[PDB]
Amino acid sequence: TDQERTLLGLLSEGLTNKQIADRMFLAEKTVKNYVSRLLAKLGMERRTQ
Amino acid sequence: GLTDQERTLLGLLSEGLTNKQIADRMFLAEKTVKNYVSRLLAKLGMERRTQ
Repeated sequence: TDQERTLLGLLSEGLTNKQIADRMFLAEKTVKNYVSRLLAKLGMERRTQ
Repeated sequence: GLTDQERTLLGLLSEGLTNKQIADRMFLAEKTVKNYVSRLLAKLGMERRTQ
């Protein structure tokens, strides 16, 4: 998902949630929720063929 | 930010490759990959607290 890929790019640069919120004009709590969902997704892999 | 090797691994995760597929591409044991992925996700899960 490109919005998650965008977020992942900023995380990889080492930006804090506040810096990301500033860049995206989002509340910091929104960024925290998005980061939490993204990391959960990265922590899973396909089980099936 | 992340190092080059970490960035490469993050790329493969972003593509949706399994740990086994990543291990095969990197000539590593699957368990080694699992540990690298765990360390990487832990790092992404933290942020600087200071100036």
